[PDB]
Amino acid sequence: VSKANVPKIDVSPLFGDDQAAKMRVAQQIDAASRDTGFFYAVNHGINVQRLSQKTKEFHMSITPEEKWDLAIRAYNKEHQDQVRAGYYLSIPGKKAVESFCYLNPNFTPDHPRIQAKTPTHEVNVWPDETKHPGFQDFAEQYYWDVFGLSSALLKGYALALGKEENFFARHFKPDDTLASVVLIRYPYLDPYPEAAIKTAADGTKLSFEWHEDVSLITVLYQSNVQNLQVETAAGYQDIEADDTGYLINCGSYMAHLTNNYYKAPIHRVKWVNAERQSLPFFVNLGYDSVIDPFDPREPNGKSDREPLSYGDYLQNGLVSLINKNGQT
Ligand SMILES: CC(C)[C@@H](NC(=O)[C@H](CS)NC(=O)CCC[C@H](N)C(=O)O)C(=O)O
Repeated sequence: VSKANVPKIDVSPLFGDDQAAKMRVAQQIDAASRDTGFFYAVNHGINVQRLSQKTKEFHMSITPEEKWDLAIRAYNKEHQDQVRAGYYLSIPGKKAVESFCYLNPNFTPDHPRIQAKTPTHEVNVWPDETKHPGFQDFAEQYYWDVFGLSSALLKGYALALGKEENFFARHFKPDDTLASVVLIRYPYLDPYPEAAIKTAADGTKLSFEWHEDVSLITVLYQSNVQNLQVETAAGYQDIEADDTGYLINCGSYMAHLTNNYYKAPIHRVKWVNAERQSLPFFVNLGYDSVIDPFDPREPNGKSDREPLSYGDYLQNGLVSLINKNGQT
């Protein structure tokens, strides 16, 4: 099995005012986006050591009682309004992975989208402060940190495509973004449940099958355990781990709006029996956000693709991924 070319891109110029330097960053984003579709963002400014430490303390201290109280409706029939946000339970002997998902901290009972009961919008559920002191404050602060990184990356993608730097970012707003953080625990287990291992067509043991991401872009932290593979025409290639950087790739909404000029890379998660963390931030826009598709390969940029509302995209995409690859 070969190794994918995943460049490390210093994204620090995207936080600054040196326009030529931002253009050199954009060129590197463009080149990675048209090759394997992945790159590591380095010099990103986020304290990933603290992220990893506070996530670990959470995963290792939460109890079965608390997991039921936080569970999404797939695991608790009482929580009919928790489709996205809350706890995704493991099943001993059957399902190894478990995770906690939270959304925009600004979705409160008073928020107009929550009052209108708009699909894909939910109010976050949190554990008890006295049992997990500081966890919610940390988690909400992390949301806005990674929001800020993601904003800057979106300026890079816009410049890469020949657009003004706010082309995407203007639709990525603290008041209405559907972006989510997921804090995923992949446990070490001995014996490891066979039901939690999937076998690929090519014989590879997997934790999660091939997919395109449901996102504009995906901004991922992982601990230093190799697990991801990306599909190329010549087969799947291993993505090397780097627990100092954020791994970035496009989701299928970027592919839609660029007429597949920036493909959403197909990737999958290999089975590794190792205790690790996978902490994606899915960059979603607002429910009513629509970006007119264009084709950068054409002088005039004309595209025949229909504009697609981000809310409709996301609603269908999340369900399709569950149907295709299973409830996580
Ligand atoms: C590879 C990582 C991104 C991670 N995979 C994942 O998180 C997988 C594939 S991209 N993603 C999902 O299941 C979508 C979760 C969406 C979330 N519930 C929400 O409501 O917004 C993993 O480690 O399995």
